[PDB]
Amino acid sequence: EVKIILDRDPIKTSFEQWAKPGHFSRTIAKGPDTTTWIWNLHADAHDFDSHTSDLEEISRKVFSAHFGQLSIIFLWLSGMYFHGARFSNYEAWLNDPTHIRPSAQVVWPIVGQEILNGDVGGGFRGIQITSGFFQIWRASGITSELQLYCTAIGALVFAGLMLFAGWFHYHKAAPKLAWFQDVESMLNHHLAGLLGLGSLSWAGHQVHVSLPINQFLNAGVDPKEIPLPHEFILNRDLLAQLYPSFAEGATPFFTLNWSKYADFLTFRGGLDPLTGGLWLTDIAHHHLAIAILFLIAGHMYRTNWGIGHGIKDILEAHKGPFTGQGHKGLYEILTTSWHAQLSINLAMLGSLTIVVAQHMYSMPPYPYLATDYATQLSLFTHHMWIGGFLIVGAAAHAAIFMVRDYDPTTRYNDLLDRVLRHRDAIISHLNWVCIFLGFHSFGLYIHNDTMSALGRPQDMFSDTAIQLQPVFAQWIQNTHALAPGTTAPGATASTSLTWGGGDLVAVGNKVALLPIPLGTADFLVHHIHAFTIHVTVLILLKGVLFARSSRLIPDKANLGFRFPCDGPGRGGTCQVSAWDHVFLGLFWMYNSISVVIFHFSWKMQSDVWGTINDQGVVTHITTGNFAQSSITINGWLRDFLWAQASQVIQSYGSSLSAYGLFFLGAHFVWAFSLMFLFSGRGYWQELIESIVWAHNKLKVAPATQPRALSIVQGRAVGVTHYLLGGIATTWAFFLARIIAVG
Amino acid sequence: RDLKTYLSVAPVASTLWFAALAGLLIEINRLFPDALTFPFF
Amino acid sequence: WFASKQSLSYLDGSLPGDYGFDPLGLSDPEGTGGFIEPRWLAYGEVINGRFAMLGAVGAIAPEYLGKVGLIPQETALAWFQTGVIPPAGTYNYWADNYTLFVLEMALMGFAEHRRFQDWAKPGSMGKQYFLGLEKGFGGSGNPAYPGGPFFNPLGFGKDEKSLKELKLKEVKNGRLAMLAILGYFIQGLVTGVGPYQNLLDHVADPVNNNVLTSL
Amino acid sequence: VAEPDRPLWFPGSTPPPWLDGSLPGDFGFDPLGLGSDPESLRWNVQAELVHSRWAMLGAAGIFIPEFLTKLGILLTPSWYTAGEQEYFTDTTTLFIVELVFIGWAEGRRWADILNPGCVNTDPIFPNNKLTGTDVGYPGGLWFDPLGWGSASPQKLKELRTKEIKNGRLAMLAVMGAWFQHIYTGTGPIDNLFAHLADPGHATIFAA
Ligand code: CLA
Ligand code: CLA
Repeated sequence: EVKIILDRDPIKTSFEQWAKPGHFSRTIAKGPDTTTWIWNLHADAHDFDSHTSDLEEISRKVFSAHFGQLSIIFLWLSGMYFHGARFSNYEAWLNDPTHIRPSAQVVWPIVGQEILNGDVGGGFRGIQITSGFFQIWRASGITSELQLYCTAIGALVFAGLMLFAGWFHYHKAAPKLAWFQDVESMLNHHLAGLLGLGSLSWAGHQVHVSLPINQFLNAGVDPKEIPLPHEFILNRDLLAQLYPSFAEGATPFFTLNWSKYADFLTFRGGLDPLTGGLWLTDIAHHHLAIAILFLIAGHMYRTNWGIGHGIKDILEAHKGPFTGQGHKGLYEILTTSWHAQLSINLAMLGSLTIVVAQHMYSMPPYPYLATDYATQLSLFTHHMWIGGFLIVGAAAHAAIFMVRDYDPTTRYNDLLDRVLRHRDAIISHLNWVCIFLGFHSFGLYIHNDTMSALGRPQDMFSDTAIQLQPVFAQWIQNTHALAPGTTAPGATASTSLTWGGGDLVAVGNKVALLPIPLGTADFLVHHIHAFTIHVTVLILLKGVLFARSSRLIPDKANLGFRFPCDGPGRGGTCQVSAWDHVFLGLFWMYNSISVVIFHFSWKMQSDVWGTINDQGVVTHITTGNFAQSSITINGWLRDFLWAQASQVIQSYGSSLSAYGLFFLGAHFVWAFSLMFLFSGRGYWQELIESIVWAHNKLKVAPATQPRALSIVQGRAVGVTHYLLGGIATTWAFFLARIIAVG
Repeated sequence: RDLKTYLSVAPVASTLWFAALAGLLIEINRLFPDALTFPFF
Repeated sequence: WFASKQSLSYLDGSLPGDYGFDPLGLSDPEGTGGFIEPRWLAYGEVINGRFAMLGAVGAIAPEYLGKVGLIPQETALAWFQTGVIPPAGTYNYWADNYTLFVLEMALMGFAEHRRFQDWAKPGSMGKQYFLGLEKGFGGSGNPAYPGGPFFNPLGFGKDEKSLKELKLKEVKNGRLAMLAILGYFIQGLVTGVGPYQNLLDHVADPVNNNVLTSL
Repeated sequence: VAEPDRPLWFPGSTPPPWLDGSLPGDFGFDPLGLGSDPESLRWNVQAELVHSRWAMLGAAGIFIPEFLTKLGILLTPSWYTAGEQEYFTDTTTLFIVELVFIGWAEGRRWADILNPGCVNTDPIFPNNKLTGTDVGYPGGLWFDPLGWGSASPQKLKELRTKEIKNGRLAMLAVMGAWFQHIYTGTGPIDNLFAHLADPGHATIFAA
C-alpha cells in the first residue's frame, strides 16, 4: 500500500442546526417534555460515537475538536502574555526578582475589591501570581512589555488559524478514514516532526537569545541597556565576546572533532548559585540531544519506501508460552477504536504530568523559581491534580472500550482474553494487597497515636524509638551523590541538590534547595502513597475487567457503560456499572493526591525552605518538626492543619482575603455535595410533586415538566462538588499560607 | 438570519440578560456606593 | 517512452515538463479538495515559475549593471538589501517604503484577483464591467495560459502545435529560475555580499571558493 | 424590475438570490447574508437610506473646515471639539429639546415602516395630506416640493441609485474624518493638503 493525502469536498455549513437543540441525537432532537432533556443535551454533546456509527464521521469530529481546543489554548496564552504587558510589574521584577512579588492582574475599584491590589512591590498594586510566567519570560530573554505584547498578538493570530483550520477540516476538506489510520506515518511525524524539530527549534532560541541575554542579567547590567536579541544574530561580535566558540561558523560541527562548543554547552549539572535555576548552558545542550534523539526515532516505521517497520508485524511476533498468540490483532483494535487510544494516552499523559511535578521542584529549571516558594508549591500541586485526573479518565475509556468496541468474533486479541478469563484472580489479589497496605501504613499511625496518648513515646514507630528507616531509597540517594566523577565522569556536580549531601544553594536570604533527609516519617507517608494508589487502581481496574459481565450480572454489557444499576434485586445492584467505578475512583484519587500534596507542603517548609543568613545558620519555616510530628494523625491535625491554616483565617482586611473567602466558600460547596451523595432522587421527585402543585394552583406551572436529577447525574453532581469543594479549599489554604509566610 | 437570531434567545438570552443586569447594578454602586439605607424617602 | 525519474501512475506525460517525478505523491488524485488538487499545482508551478523566472533577473540585474553600467547611488545593493530593512537599510525612494507596499498591494490586488476569477470561471473576467480589455479578458480556455493577446499579442507558436515545444521551455526555465533564487537566499544569507558579487569570488579563484571553503 | 446581468462588486462571483437587482444600489453584496431574509432586508434598506442621508449632511461638516481654513468664517471651530461650546443655552438643554422634536419625527417614520399609511394626514389640518408611495420616500411638498420624487421607474431607479451611492460614499467619508483626527490630531482638510504636498510620505504611516 502507499500512504497519501486523502480528503473530501464541502460537507455543509449553516446556522440552521444552531437553531435546533440536540440535533446530533435522534432521540433528543424532538425537543423537551421534561427537564431531563436539558441535562442529557450537555452530557451527550461530546459522545460522538453515540451520535453516528460511521468511523469516518467520528474521526472527523474529533479532529476539528482538537483544532477548537488548540484555538482556546492559543487564546489563553495570548491573554497571559497580554496581561504581562499591560497589567503587570514584570519590568520592575526584572531588576529585583528576589524581593518584588510577581503580579499580573489589576482589579477595578468597585464595591471595595481594590483591597485585593496589595503591596506586591515595584510601586505596583495587584494580585500575586503563582503561574510562574515571570521566570519563563526572563528565561526566554524577554526584556520589555513590547515583546510580551508582540507574543500576545502572535498567539491571537495563531488562535485564529487553529479555529479556521477546524472549520476547514470538517466543513471544507475532511480527512478520510484511511488517512487517520496511517499510524506508522503519524508516529513518525510526531516523533520527528513535532518533537524533534520542536526541541531543535527551542535549542536555537536558547543559544541565540536566552543564553546571551541571561548572562547580561546575571552580570547585573540594567535590562533596558541589554542589546535586543537580534543584535546577537547580526553582529556575531557580541555573541563572540561572550561564548567565544562562535568565532568559527559551522566548524567544528561540520568538521566534527567535537567540540570547542563546551563553552556554551556542558554537562555541568546541579544548580546555578546566582539564579537558583538549572544551568541554561545545560538546558540548551539538553534540547540538542532531545532533538537528534527524536529525529532518529522518527524513522522506525515503514511508509512508502519499504524501509522501516510495520507495527502490525512487530506486535504479532511477540508471543510467549504464557500468553498465547497474544499481541496479534492489537493493531486492528488500536486503529479502529478511538476510546482504546484515548485510554492509553490519558494514562500516559497523566503519568507524565506527575513526573513533571516531581522533576520541576527537585531540579528548578527557570531562573529565580526555586526561592519563589509561592510558585513552586503551586506548580507541583497543579500538575499533581492534572495528572491525577487524566489517569482516572484512562479508566473510564478503557471501560467504555470494553462495553462498546470489544468484539471477540471480529477483533480478537488473546492478551485481552485470558485476562478476562481470570479477572477474579487479579481483583481478589489487588483486594488483598490494599488491605495489607492499609494496615501496614495507616495502622502504624494509629499505633503511634495511641502510644503517644498513653505516654509511651518509646513504643512508637519513630526515629527515636522503633525505627523504620527507608534504607533502599537512602542507598539510592547516596548513589546519586557519588555519581559525578565516579559513575558519570562527565558530570561535574550532582543531578539534583537533594542528592548533594554537603552542598547548599541560596538566593537572597532564602534557601533554593538542599539535600532532603529521609527517615521513619518518610517511610510511613510513602506506604500511605503506595496504599492509596493501589486502592484507586483496584476500583478502576475492577470496573474495567467486570464492565461486560459478572456472576451477579451475566449481561451487564447490554445495560451499557453508564447506567444507575439493575434494581434492588440480588440483594441490590447499585453502582455495578463501570461509570460508577470511575465515580468511586474519583474520590480515591482525591484522597491519594491530597495526602501527596500535604506530604510535599510540610516536607518542604519543614526540611527545605526557610531563611538563611551569612553565618550559615539555616532556619526552616516550620522548623524541622516533620520528623517527630508527621508520624501521628494528631500531629497532622495540629502542627500542620491547625498551625498553618492561621494565615488564611487571618487574611480578612489583607490583600489575601479572597483566599479567606474561597476557603469558606469551598467548605460550603464540599458539604453541599453531601446532599446529593447521601440521598436519592425518589425523595426529591416527590418533594417536587408538592411544589408543582403550588404552581398549578397559581396557573404558573411550566410545560417542561420538572424532574429530579437522574440517579447517575446525582452522583455526577455530587462527586463534582465534592472535588471542587475539597480541592479549592486546599488551594485557598495553600496560596494564603505560602504567600504570607514565604 | 432568522436562524442566527434563533441561536440567540437560548440560554445566551440568560447571559445577555444577566450581563446587562450586572452592568446596571455595578454602575448604580459606582454612583451610589456603600448604601445601607434608602435615604430619600 | 520518455526520460523519467521516480514512480507514479497519473504522471501521464500529458503535462509539460513531465519527467514523472513526484516521490511525495503530491499530485496523486485519490483524495482531492483544497489546494492539493493536481491541476492547481500545475498552474502553480508555472505561476511560481514565471514569477521566479522574472525575479531571478531582478535579483542580479541591478547587481551586475552598477558593476559595468551607469548606476550611481541607486547602485544596486544586494537584491535582498533594498527591500528588507536591516542589512542594506534600504534606500529612500520617491515614496515611503510602507506606502509603496500598500499601493503595490493595491495594484496587484486587481490583476491577481482577476486571474483567480479566470480559474474559478472561464470567461467571467472577460465578461462585463466596462472598459476595454474586458474583451482582452476571458481569453483562452485555459487559465494557465490566458492566451493573451493582451497576454499574447504575437501568436508566437500559439497556433503551431509547437506551442507545446514552448510550454516545456517555459516550464523548464521556470524550475531553473526557481532553483536559482533559492540559492540566493542562502548565498546572500551566509555570504552576505551579492549573488553576482558572490559569483566572482568563486570566479577569482575557485579552490578558495565554495561552501566548504566558505566555512 | 430585476436585472441579473448587472455589474457586481465581485465581477467573477455569483450574487445571492435575495439580492434581486430590483432595489436601487444593488451590486449583490451581502457576504454575511444579513439581507438573507425579506423581513430583515426591508428594515436594512430603510436603515441604509437614513444613514446615507444623515451621513451626507455630515459630509457638509467636512465642508466647513474648507472655508474656515482659507475663506475664514465663524465656522472655524473644528467639527471635532464643536460640541463642547457655550452658545446659546448649554447643550444639554438643547439635546433635550432635540430629543422631543426628532422623536415626534420618527415616532413617526416608524409608524410608516410598520404600516403603509399615516402620510394620509397632517394631524392639525386633516387635508394638507401629502403622499408619495414607496417607503423611505415620503413625498409631498415638505419633502418633495419640486416633485422630482414622483416619476417613473428607470428614472426613479436612476435617481434613487444616485442617492444611495453618494450616501455610501459619504458614510466612509465621515468615518474617515473621525479616525483621521485621532490618528492625526488635526483638521481633515489639513490632512488633505498635507497629503498632496507629500503624497509620497504623507499617509497613515507618516505618523
Ligand atoms: C483527553 C481528555 C478527555 C476527552 C476527549 C474525553 C471525552 C469524553 N468523555 Mg471522558 N474523562 C476524562 C478525560 C476525557 N474525556 C478524565 C480525565 C475523566 C476523569 C474524571 C473522564 C471521565 C469520564 C466519564 C465518567 C464519562 C466521560 C465521557 C466522555 C465522552 C462524552 C463526554 C461529554 O459529553 O462531555 C460533556 C461535558 C460536560 C457535561 C461538562 C461538565 C462540567 C464539569 C463536570 C465540571 C467543570 C467545572 C470546572 C472544571 C470548574 C468549575 C467552573 C464552574 C463554576 C463554572 C467523551 C468521549 C462520558 C461517556 O459516556 O463516554 C462515551 C462519561 O460518562 N469521561
Ligand atoms: C475514613 C473513612 C474510611 C476508611 C477507614 C476506609 C477504609 C477502607 N476502604 Mg473506603 N471509602 C471511603 C472512606 C473510608 N474507607 C469513602 C468516603 C468512600 C466513597 C468514595 C470509600 C470508597 C471505597 C472503595 C470503592 C473501596 C474502599 C476500600 C477500603 C478498604 C481498603 C483496604 C484496607 O485498607 O484495609 C485496612 C483497613 C483499615 C486501614 C481500617 C483501619 C483499621 C484499624 C486502624 C485497625 C483495626 C482496629 C482494631 C484492631 C479492630 C478491633 C476493634 C474491636 C473492638 C472490634 C479499607 C477498609 C477498598 C476495599 O474494599 O479494600 C480492598 C475499596 O475497593 N473504600
